[PDB]
Amino acid sequence: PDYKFWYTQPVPKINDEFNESVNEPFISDNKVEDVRKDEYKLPPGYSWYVCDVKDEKDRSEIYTLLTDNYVEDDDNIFRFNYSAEFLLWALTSPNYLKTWHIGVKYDASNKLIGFISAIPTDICIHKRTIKMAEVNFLCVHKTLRSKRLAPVLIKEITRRINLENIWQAIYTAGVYLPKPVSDARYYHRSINVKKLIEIGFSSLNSRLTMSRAIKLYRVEDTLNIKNMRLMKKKDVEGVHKLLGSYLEQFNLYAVFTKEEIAHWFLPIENVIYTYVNEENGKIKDMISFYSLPSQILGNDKYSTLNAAYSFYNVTTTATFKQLMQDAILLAKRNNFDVFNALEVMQNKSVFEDLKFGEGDGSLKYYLYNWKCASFAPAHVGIVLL
Ligand SMILES: C#CCCCCCCCCCCCC(=O)SCCNC(=O)CCNC(=O)[C@H](O)C(C)(C)COP(=O)(O)OP(=O)(O)OC[C@H]1O[C@@H](n2cnc3c(N)ncnc32)[C@H](O)[C@@H]1OP(=O)(O)O
Ligand SMILES: Cc1nn(C)c(C)c1CCOc1cc(F)ccc1-c1ccc2c(c1)c(CN(C)C)nn2C
Ligand SMILES: [Cl-]
Repeated sequence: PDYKFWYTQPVPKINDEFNESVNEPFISDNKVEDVRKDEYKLPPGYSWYVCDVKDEKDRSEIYTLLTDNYVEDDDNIFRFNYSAEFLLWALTSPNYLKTWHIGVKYDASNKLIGFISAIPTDICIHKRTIKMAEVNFLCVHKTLRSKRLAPVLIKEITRRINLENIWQAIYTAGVYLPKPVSDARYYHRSINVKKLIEIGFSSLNSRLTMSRAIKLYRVEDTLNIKNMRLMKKKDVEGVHKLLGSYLEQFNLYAVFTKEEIAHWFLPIENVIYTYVNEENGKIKDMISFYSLPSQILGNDKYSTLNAAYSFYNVTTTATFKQLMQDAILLAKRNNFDVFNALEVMQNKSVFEDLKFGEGDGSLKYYLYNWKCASFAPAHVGIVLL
């Protein structure tokens, strides 16, 4: 690969290798005064659009763009189908900027053909806490691919982030770009065995017959942590302490405020599920997972694979295996077909015993305008939606 765009940017070259004595920007002493005040030029016939995600119709336009044009797996079997309510949650976190929700319209039809977004948060990288933008939902319509629109969207959002005196960003992608700070494979725990076989997600063999696969993945409908219950507003302070204390061990994590804990964890049906174990007025264990369906392309029977994605999980009164067993059970009780997790935090340590299967790819973690040492994904303590 030539990386003709990415090598113009303050990111490491593909062979760059920094040791742990280095943890700092590529470019420092930046000045808001010097940031370009003009919008980046689009090709003739296209215009920038300020998306108001709190407006149902603008939000539905983003939803349609992503439903038809967003991420597919490597074999083009599935396409993510984030719900409109999910997009509202993901994009309106504390202190979010409407002007960081950037659309591109094709003038002649007035239809949205491109999108990119960022939200602000404090990111701790190798013990240094930096205000960053978290970039997500970059999407160009399938009919306009490989026309160099993506670098325009990236340059325009960079400009708008810089106008807020923010000079670093965090982002994830499946493609390999210069240059990952970490790389985490994803794994899958079957819940609805027959459906997964019928859609070609899982496989059988002469030893693993259908009935044997169903028995293998069967789960007992009893929690190891008996009092695990849906999180409520009263639990925000305790989750903030429990999760915040846990995350400090990692090389990369968000430093959540109490307002951010309330936003990212208080349950929303079909969006975000958080369960807590309260003992003596203290939150001692937590489970959380978000809902991200994938459209099953071409399937006449099933429109979607209903998947729960592991978010943040902490235990102090059980083993991590027992906690994640309860997470799988809670996903099953909420009608999910599969439970998906990355090999971040303590997750990989339970994948064999809890009967996860390895997926077919990995999610790379990246920083913009930051040079530092890379690390194994068990040292990652952040999950991007
Ligand atoms: C401070 C502040 C800084 C703020 C900015 C920080 C950097 C942020 C980078 C963006 C991060 C995005 C995180 C995501 O949200 S993840 C999900 C990605 N969503 C999809 O997977 C949906 C399906 N897919 C698509 O919609 C399109 O394929 C895309 C992804 C829009 C790409 O458009 P297409 O038409 O292919 O490509 P064109 O417009 O010719 O642009 C080619 C250049 O672009 C680079 N690129 C491609 N995919 C990228 C990607 N996902 N993230 C970043 N860069 C990407 C690529 O390498 C190349 O540049 P070079 O020539 O190699 O230097
Ligand atoms: C099922 C299924 N459906 N689809 C459509 C796929 C790709 C799968 C495979 C299963 O992927 C995963 C499983 C996990 F446990 C955790 C993460 C992913 C994942 C993979 C690639 C990803 C994304 C998320 C995102 C979205 N955020 C993070 C930017 N972008 N990219 C390019
Ligand atoms: Cl129970």
